[PDB]
Amino acid sequence: NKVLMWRLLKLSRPDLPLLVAAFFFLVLAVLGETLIPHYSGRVIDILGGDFDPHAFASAIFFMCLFSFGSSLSAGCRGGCFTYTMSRINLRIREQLFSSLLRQDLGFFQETKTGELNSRLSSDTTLMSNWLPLNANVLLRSLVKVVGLYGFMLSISPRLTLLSLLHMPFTIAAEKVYNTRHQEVLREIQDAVARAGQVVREAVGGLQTVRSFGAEEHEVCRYKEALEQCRQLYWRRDLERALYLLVRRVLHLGVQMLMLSCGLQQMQDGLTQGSLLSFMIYQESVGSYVQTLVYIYGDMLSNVGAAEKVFSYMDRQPNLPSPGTLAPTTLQGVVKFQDVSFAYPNRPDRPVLKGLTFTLRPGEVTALVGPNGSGKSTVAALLQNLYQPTGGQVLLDEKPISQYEHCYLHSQVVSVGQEPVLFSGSVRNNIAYGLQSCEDDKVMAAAQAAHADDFIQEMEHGIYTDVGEKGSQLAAGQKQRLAIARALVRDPRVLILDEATSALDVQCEQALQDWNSRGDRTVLVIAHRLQTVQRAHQILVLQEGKLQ
Amino acid sequence: PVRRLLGCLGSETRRLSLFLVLVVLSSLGEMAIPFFTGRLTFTRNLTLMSILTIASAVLEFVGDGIYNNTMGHVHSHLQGEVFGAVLRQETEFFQQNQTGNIMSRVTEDTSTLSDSLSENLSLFLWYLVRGLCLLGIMLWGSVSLTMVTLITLPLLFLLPKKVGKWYQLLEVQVRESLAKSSQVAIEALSAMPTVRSFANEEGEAQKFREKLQEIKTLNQKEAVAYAVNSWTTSISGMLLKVGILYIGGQLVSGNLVTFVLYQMQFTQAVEVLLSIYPRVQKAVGSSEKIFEYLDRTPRCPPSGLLTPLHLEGLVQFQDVSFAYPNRPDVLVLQGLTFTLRPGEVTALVGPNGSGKSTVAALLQNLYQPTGGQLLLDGKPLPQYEHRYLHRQVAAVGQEPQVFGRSLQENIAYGLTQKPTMEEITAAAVKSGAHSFISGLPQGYDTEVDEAGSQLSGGQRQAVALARALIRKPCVLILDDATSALDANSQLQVEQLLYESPERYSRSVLLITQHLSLVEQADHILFLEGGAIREGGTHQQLMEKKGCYWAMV
Amino acid sequence: AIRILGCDPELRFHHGHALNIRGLFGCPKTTPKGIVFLLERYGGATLMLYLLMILLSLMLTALMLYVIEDL
Ligand SMILES: Nc1ncnc2c1ncn2[C@@H]1O[C@H](COP(=O)(O)OP(=O)(O)OP(=O)(O)O)[C@@H](O)[C@H]1O
Ligand SMILES: Nc1ncnc2c1ncn2[C@@H]1O[C@H](COP(=O)(O)OP(=O)(O)O)[C@@H](O)[C@H]1O
Ligand SMILES: [Mg+2]
Ligand SMILES: [Mg+2]
Repeated sequence: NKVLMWRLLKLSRPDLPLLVAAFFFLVLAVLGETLIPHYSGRVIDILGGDFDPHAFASAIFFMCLFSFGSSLSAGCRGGCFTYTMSRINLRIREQLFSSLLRQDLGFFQETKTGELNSRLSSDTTLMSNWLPLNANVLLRSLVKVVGLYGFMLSISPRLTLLSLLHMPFTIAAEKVYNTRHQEVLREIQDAVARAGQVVREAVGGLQTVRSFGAEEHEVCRYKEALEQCRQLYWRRDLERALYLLVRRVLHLGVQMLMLSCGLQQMQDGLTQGSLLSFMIYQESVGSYVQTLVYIYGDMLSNVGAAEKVFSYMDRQPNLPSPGTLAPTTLQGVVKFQDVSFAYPNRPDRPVLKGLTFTLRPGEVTALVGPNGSGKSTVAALLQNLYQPTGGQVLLDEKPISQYEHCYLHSQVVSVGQEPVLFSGSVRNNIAYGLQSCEDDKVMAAAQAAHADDFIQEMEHGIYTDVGEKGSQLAAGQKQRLAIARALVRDPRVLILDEATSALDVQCEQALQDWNSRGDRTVLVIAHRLQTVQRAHQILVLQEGKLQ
Repeated sequence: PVRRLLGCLGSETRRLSLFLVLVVLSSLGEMAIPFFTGRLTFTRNLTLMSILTIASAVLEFVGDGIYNNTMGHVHSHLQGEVFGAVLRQETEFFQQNQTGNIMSRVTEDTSTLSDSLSENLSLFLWYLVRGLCLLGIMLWGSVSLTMVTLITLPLLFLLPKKVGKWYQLLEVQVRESLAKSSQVAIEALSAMPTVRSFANEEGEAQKFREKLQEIKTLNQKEAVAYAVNSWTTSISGMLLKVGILYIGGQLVSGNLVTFVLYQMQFTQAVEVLLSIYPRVQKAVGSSEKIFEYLDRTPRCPPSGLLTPLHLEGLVQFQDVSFAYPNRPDVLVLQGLTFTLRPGEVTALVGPNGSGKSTVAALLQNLYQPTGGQLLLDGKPLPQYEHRYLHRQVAAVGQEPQVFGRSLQENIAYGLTQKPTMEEITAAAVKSGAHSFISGLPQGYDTEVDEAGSQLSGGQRQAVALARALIRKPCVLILDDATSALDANSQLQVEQLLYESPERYSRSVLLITQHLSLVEQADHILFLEGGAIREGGTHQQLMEKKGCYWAMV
Repeated sequence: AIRILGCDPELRFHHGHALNIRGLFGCPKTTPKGIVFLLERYGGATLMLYLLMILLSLMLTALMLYVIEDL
């Protein structure tokens, strides 16, 4: 549609200097090609007629240099068209990914990661790869249409039937093909993205797949998805071939129609010398108009096939306006005021029915409850990951959402129930998200989390590569690096969402001194009361209510 | 290298041969108009040119339909076999290659190769037949000058042959740079709650941009390469035409005009053909990795052919030692020797990082021991059939993965035939998951999200336990499963471990770094530093050393 | 002469499929009457002017390739 095409022009705005340069070289290339056939024809006349070595040598000389200029000009416009294709592609890819990170956490429950990656990797090429092909044909045909019409204007009376016959036929019938060609392109992109998720699941969780011997089942599932894509390719190609067949029949019909009308005006007085030469000009300009219309329609269909990419890029996240507070000192007093919450992707099931607890610096507060009670959902609200549907959450008597995004997550940190690491060095996992951090601070955090014992034994020590999602570490070793990642930030408020569960008996007793400094605010989440004996305040949660 | 590409297309030569006869017939009808028609004075020209135009349009319509249909089969076949070859590789293959890197190769590299093959093959055949027709006309004009043209023609191959190697290595770097960027994107998108929590959104975006910059550097060289290639083919073609004209002029044989008028056309076909070779080399570089997967021999031993009708759960380790291939010089396990017997529960206890989960990996035949041997019912694990072995041996991982489908499909995952709901319900009841699954609004039909993000922390182990029980397994492995379970589920677990009559059909390996459930085990093994330091019953271990240093 | 290729062979193909350019009657004459006269009288000067425009276009594009990187 025109809206998406206009949006791309706004995105293609920085690249205009490359486009105008391409147009100038295109004109210069076609400017030469109308001069070479004169000299080549002159060579034929000299060779077959009265031969003359000097005229022959002069004729082939001018033929070479005009051909050299056109070849030189044509080479560099192909080059700049190809380059400006990649600039559009990379800018499109960078802007799309940067927009996804800004979305709310409810967005990533509605979508699959393998579909987003496939859409980012595939739909972006479909939206840019048409540039070096469509633009060259569209501009070259447009120039030649004007040039050929100039010759026919010397036979003006027959020209006024040129613009009346073929023009209304193609413009009206094109909308039927354009509407349906765009539809199948969208189906193809969705089907290939749907097939991409199969590879994402099979490869991402292979050790579970191989544990049950289900590799051949996954291959059968993928081949079923490929078959659904094959039938969509056939429909796209079969209908285009049929559409191409109709036009040339239609082109031939207009041809006979004019030749008959060409001979009808013959009786009214324009000689056959004009008509014989005119019909060649009539033939070519009719073909170029058909090509000009076809390329323009194809250009719009390709842009419209990637409609979902535009919808992702301009999607405003369902988040409150960014905060600005960033005090130089923070006491760390957190309190709930009748907080009620329901997940945005599934309302009508309230997870929290109302909470009114408060946290104080230097006092360890314990939260206990069975599975599904809502303990981790409370921790998410502490970190401003989700907004409560009722009540409010305050930090130092100010709303949690009013604090700056970068500032807040440096004062309030947490350790997840099942920690996730990233591919990289141990010193990168630790001090994750910090713009600058010295190695003495990192080692201090490792010692505080009792991680220095096993980090020393690694192949490169603190610089050893952690596998994908932490797959190259033990479960307890993963848990310790997650604790160090929080301690390295010197937090004011610390949340422990069952972090001690995966650690052995010795470490679960060693890491009981969270409040030794006396300035931090500590919240510990546990499943059973046999873990929080020295907690200063104990909260019991069941069915979303505190007892 | 080129033969490796066209080798796949050779499986369907019959369809292409039918395409070849149609295009040459369509070409003959198209060239018939200039040869036979005068467009002067008349009806004779009009009718035959109208009929031949329709015949050309119909013939090329059928030819294109066969071509597009055949290309679709080749694309789907190639993409299916690449994915099938990936899953045959060893477990170490998926640590050397990230999940975002592999998926880019299967999804995009394969589709680029077939897309490249689709456009060039039809264009190559079309110009080949017209070039031959143009050559035949030139033979009529002059036998001597055609031989001169043909003799000097191989000299034009030299320069595109040099550019071709530039395209290969240039395309390989572009493909692997896109794979690196894909890994960065999918790793961040799969962990957004952690990225959001640590405010690293702009840190991920910057890490993504460093990969696009590498692509941008290569794309600049691609644009220059195109212009160089476009300059050389056009300029070289001009010299071939001009050189013959100089010879023709030096030979004045007054009929040279009919040879020249078509020589100027033959060079235009050669100019197009010389542009095909650089993109053929590009396709070779654009598919190095996918063809590397297709012919790489996996590190695993082949699956054996043993499927006993009835099997006993007698599992015995014999001097087993193991070291991960990432650090083959550091042994993770040292001289393990213990036996599992039907009807008995063995508890494996040790500190974090002692190697307990590594023991479970060996038993599931994910890795091969570097020393000793491991036997199931007196036979090595590789001797059993792959699907048969993973029905007798089932396990619950330390953090079980849950696929994005319905709960009934997750419980019955990997089974050869779909069980009835009566079997699934029984398995869910036995694992305790029925207490909460029945409370869901859609019950067993509820779709779960990626990696089981919808389920609570402790409920995921209950669903994974049901998945293992439904196999009617002979060996059951419980890796840290019982920690997060409810009181109701814990009663069910200790009921199935120590009370249920179906115990005698099973041998159980219980792994937990806590004393929560190991008191009732028939045997306890203490693992530290990759070796078993102490072994015996609960009372025997108490008398061995005072307070055991692990419970007081 | 017989035109075995198309009248505009560069536009004969789009992707892997043919286009509607063929010599249904013949190849149009694209040499205007003014130009052919100009190509023999004062013809030698037009070649120099044509080449100079190419050289100026090359020099201008290279500068834009420099500016657009710094911008
Ligand atoms: N893919 C791997 N490559 C190399 N070494 C590994 C890999 N996975 C684990 N290790 C190492 O092997 C050793 C044993 O780890 P393992 O996961 O078996 O311990 P564990 O006893 O199960 O631990 P936990 O009780 O904490 O779950 C550790 O030193 C660990 O770092
Ligand atoms: N991302 C989500 N989207 C929708 N519902 C969720 C999501 N995460 C959890 N829930 C539901 O909300 C409830 C919150 O429970 P949870 O806080 O996970 O308990 P615990 O932390 O004690 O295991 C769960 O019952 C779960 O079904
Ligand atoms: Mg473990
Ligand atoms: Mg929880």
